[PDB]
Order: sequence, then structure tokens, then C-alpha cells
Amino acid sequence: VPREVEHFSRYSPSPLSMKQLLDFGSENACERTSFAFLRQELPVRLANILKEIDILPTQLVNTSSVQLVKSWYIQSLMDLVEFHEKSPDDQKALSDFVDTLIKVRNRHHNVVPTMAQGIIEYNQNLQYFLDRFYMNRISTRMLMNQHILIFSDSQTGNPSHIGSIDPNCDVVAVVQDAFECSRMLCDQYYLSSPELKLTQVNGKFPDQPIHIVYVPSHLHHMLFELFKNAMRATVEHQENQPSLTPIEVIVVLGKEDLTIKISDRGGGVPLRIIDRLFSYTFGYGLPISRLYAKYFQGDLNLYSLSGYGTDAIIYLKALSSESIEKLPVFNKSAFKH
Amino acid sequence: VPREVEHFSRYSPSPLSMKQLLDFGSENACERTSFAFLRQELPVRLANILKEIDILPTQLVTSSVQLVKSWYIQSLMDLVEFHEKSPDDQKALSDFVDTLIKVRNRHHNVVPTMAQGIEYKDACTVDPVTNQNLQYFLDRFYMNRISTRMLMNQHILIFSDQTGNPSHIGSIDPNCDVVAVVQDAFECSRMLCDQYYLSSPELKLTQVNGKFPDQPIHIVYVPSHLHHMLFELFKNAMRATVEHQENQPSLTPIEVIVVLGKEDLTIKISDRGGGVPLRIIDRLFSYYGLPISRLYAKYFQGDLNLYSLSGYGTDAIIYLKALSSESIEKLPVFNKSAFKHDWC
Ligand SMILES: COc1ccc(-c2c(-c3ccc(O)cc3O)n[nH]c2C)cc1
Ligand SMILES: COc1ccc(-c2c(-c3ccc(O)cc3O)n[nH]c2C)cc1
Repeated sequence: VPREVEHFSRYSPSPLSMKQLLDFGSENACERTSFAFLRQELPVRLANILKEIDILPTQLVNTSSVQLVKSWYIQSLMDLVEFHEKSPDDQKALSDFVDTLIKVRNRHHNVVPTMAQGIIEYNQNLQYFLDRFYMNRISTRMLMNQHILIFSDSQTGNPSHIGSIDPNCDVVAVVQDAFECSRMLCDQYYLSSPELKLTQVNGKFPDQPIHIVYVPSHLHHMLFELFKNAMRATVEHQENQPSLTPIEVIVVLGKEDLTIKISDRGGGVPLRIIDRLFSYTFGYGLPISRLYAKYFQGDLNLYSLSGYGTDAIIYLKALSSESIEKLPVFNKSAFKH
Repeated sequence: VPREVEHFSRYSPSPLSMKQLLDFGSENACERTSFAFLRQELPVRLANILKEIDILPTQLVTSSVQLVKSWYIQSLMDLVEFHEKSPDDQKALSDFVDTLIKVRNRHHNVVPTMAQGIEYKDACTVDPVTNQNLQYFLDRFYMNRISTRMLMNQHILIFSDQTGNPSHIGSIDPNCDVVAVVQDAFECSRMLCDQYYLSSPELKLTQVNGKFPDQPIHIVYVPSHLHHMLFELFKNAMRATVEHQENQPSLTPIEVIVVLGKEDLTIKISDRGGGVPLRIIDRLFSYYGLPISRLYAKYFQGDLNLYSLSGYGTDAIIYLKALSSESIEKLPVFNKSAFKHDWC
């Protein structure tokens, strides 16, 4: 155990809200501040999760695949710790940091499948760990991307966005895209794909467009995954008739909640097996997409009617200020689990 | 507390299935067997939940629990006697029935009392972690009552000459018409609804037999339990609807769909009462009629869930097991585990 990882674990991750993240990019010409935050936060999160890997079962940590993960994280942690001596005023430091972050985003690019093989080689504590390990990566990928897309010279992301956050996200538009994205995957395999019957309701101000601060890609991931599932299930279960049953989506904005319910008539699944769809042990989709919903204090649930069809609901937070990161911490409360 | 409650605490509850239930009274499964199994079981269940009660905070264990303990200990002791008696003593069976009729009427005031104490709990001011423990304890306490009452009714209705419906086995309808139970439970809510409101929602009911398509829906179940769950969900669906659409021309129907599947009987009641925000939902389940309802669903391995759309309406869905052999009792056990009561 390298002295830096034992050290930086001895801190707790600091969750940020999308309001705050938003701010690192507005009147704020200060990447000076992002640099001092992230050169501290990234090592802490990586160190926390490296520590929780040491408790994984003997046979598991010693898989080729986990050992490769260990070494990348340990490498990026090292690389980030080296920026600790420089000042946030050092223009040369600010820029190397962008490159090193790009370097770490790259190094970690194979992390999520590698991890899978790592388990597909070796119960309920796996699940607990995989959910945390993956949330950990979602959160670091997001902080690095955010910094990279706001400050780097040559990755400027979507101009509407501050980083990858759309402060005025057209929720239904994302629903159409993700559906129209899944709709054309399904046509690679079937003579037909379900249509989209969609309804919106604006709690706050009625008959006005639905917009909230969110990260459009995370939403896109959730919805696509759930639309693909709906379609495949609607086409398998009705392999008889001519036209399929449409897929019904309602988008609802309320005081605190942004809710999206996706309904299909794909035959459903028994209560007993639902719990397995959300298990890592196909994917990694439903499980991951749920981590995405939960990553900012939302959620994703499945309610099926075995013999008829399935409802999928996503919950997002409606206000930037309550969209707060949900981060695992390696402490004793976690130790006993 | 006598050398009794501790002895039978040593044992863990033995869950029955509705199939076994159905047979403990089928083809005249002599009251001897049921006598024998219940004179053991009921004390163990009472013994079990009684030990839980002696972990409750100083003061709570109150004008309430003070008395619940007594009834259970009396009841437990009352049931003890028939150990020294043999199953063949008909005078004893006939007394087991009445002794089962007394305990009941003794316990019919359990549910009231216990929520009294909830006077007050620990210190007369109670925090989240202590409070979560109350939620914990209470799901178990009521599940336990539901389970003991269930078994006692069964014995009485099938062996005492208080006889229920002859077509039923005790409180269980081996051919429960689920859809008819939904309509009556709906109707019982519509009336109560209309004793207080100017107008009430309609029932737009849909039906799908996945198991055997054209055929009506019948599974093995206890109609009253089904009625208790459904009444409460309808009672909530209508009131949310009527309240939310004070401004609307008419009211929208409450929509329910009944589906029977390979393994599951599923019932989904949905409304447009403007819903409740994701943050509040749990409060809805905090300690009573909704919490208790969920306990009924889970009693035989089913479940009750709400998923709402704050700003539009709400989906309530009931899950029941469609096969009798899988409809097994969900009982609390007191032990090392249960006794033993991260992210930012
Ligand atoms: C992941 O592989 C799978 C596993 C199960 C299914 C599936 C669904 C379903 C499952 C999830 C959902 O959101 C909507 C649905 O209609 N309904 N029926 C089946 C057979 C589809 C893909
Ligand atoms: C007084 O208790 C309550 C508390 C809250 C509600 C309620 C529900 C609801 C809640 C549960 C349900 O099953 C169906 C529903 O439409 N939706 N909207 C409201 C304001 C209704 C009764």
C-alpha cells in the first residue's frame, strides 16, 4: 500500500452540486480554483476506492484484471499528487494539469470492462462493491471531463453546455433523440420497431417547455438503455401480430421532481427475476444506468406486470442545488458492510 | 416474565404455505394435527415477539405495551396448558377453540394500544435512528399479529361450530375472484368517499390473463386481506384525485389493471391526484393504514409499492404469488441477527 493512498484515503470525498459545478464555468475565469480543488479531490476519491479494493476477497484482488485497475488508479493518483507543489497561479501548471487529466481519462478508459472480467473470473457484497466502484468512476470521469471541457484549448464540448452540463436541458428532446437512437438500432434486427407515444406535463408553469439543469449524456444513457429494453420486449412478446404496441412515455416536471415513466406492452417479467436484471452477476446497462440516475440524488426503478408489460420510471432532481453527488466513502460504517 | 416466554423464544417460527394452510383444513385434517401444531407454534411466535418488546427503550416498554405484554403472556400461558393435555381429549379441543376465541378478543385491542405507546417512545422526544427502529419493530410486531390472528381464525372457522363461508377453507378462498374483490373494495371506497365528498371518481378496469388467456382470474388467497390492501389504495387514489382536481370540470377515472402471470398476480391502480414528491413517499409508509397494507401484501411473499409522478398522478401496484405453494408466510424471528439493530 503506497504511502500516498493510505494518506489521501484518510479524507472523505467532498460532494458537489450541479449548481456549484455550473459555477466553475461562468463568470469564473478561475480554473485556478478548479485546479486546487481537483488536485486534492481526485486523489482522495481514487484513494478511497483503492482502499475498498483491498477488502475484496483474496482471489479477486489478485486477478490479472483487478491488479491492472489497481495500478492505473495508483498511477493517476501519483500523477495528480505531483501538482501539489505548484501554485494555481502558474500558467504552466494549469496547462500541464489539463494534459495530465486528459492522460488519466485515457488511462482509465478500459477500466469498466476490465473490472467485469475481474469478477466474471471469480454474492451480495460484490454488488455493493460494484455499485460503489462504478459510482466512483462516474464521479471522477465527470470532474475531469468538466475541467477538461471548460479550460482545455482544444476540447470545448457542446457550446450550449458548461462542460458537459446543460443549464437549460430540453428533457423531451433528449427523450426523442434517445428513442430515435434506439429505434434505429432495433431496425437492424426487426422488420418493425415500436412507435413513440409521448406526453408531457409541466407542474410549475403548465403548457410551458420542460427544462432543467442536467447532464444530457447521462440522461441519454438511462433512456436509451430503457428504450432498447422496451423495444426488444415488445417485439419478442408480440412476434405474432402486424404492428407492435407503441411505447408510452410521459415526462413530468414538478416542484422538486423531474419524472419520466416509460411503459411498454412487452409481456413483463416475474417479480422474482427483476432483482437479477439489476445484478452485475446483460450489461453493463440497467445497473449502470441506475447508478447514473442516483449519481445526482435521483433514481431509476422497474415495475413490471408479468404477463402484460413493464413500466420504467426515472427520477431526477428539478433544482440544481439538490442535484448533489452521491459518493461512496471508505470508512468503518462501510467496513462492516 | 415466566420461564415460559424464554423457552419458546429458543424456537423460531415455522412458516406455513397457503397450500399447507389449505390442507390443514382440507379433507377434514383432524383438528388434532392443527391443535398439535398450533399449541406449539403460537407460543413460539408470542414468545418470539415478546423478547423483541423487552429491547424497546426504557420508558416505552407506557400506557400501552405495558398491557400488550400482559395479554401475550396470559395468552401464551393460556395456550401452554394444552401441552399437558393430549390431542385426543375432546373436552380439550373444545376448550382450545374457546381459548382461541378469548385470546382473539383479548388481542383485538392490541393494535389500538401499541400505537398509543407510539403516550411516547423512548424519551418523549425521538430521533431518526431511534425512530427508524420503531418502524423496524412495528413492521415485525404487526406482521406477527397478522400471522397469529390468521392461524387462529383458520382453526376457529374450520373447527368451531363461528363458521365462515362454507365454500372457503377458513378465511382462504381457493378460488378467489380477484377482479370481484377489486370492484367491491373500489365500491366500499366510493361510498365512504361519497359520504364526505360532493363527487367520486369512476372505475376504469382492465383485465389480462397471461396464464390462460381467455379465462377469468382466480388464484388462492384470503379475500379480506386483498380487500384491506385495495380499499386503502383506492381510498388514497380517490382523495388525491378529488383534492387535486378542485378546479377541473369532472374527475378522471382511477385506472386499474389486473394481470395474472406464470408466477405473479399483479394489480396496478393509477390516478391523477397530482402525486407526491419522491422525497415524501417514505413518510407515507411511516408509522398506519398504508404500512399495514404493505404488511398484508408481504405476509405471503407479495409486496406493495408506490411510484408517483409528482405533479401529475400516482401508481400503486400490488404483487401476489399466483401459486399456493409459493405463498409462504413471512414471519419475523428474534435472534442474533434481528437483535443486531458509507455513502455521503
Ligand atoms: C437486459 O436484457 C433484457 C432482459 C429482460 C427483458 C424483458 C422486459 C423489460 C426489461 C426492462 C425494461 O426496462 C423494460 C422491459 O419491457 N420485459 N420482458 C422481457 C423478456 C429485456 C431485455
Ligand atoms: C392522507 O394520506 C394521503 C397522503 C397523500 C396522498 C396523495 C397521493 C397518493 C398516495 C398514495 C396512493 O396509493 C395513491 C395516491 O394518489 N397522490 N397525491 C397526494 C396528495 C393521499 C393520501
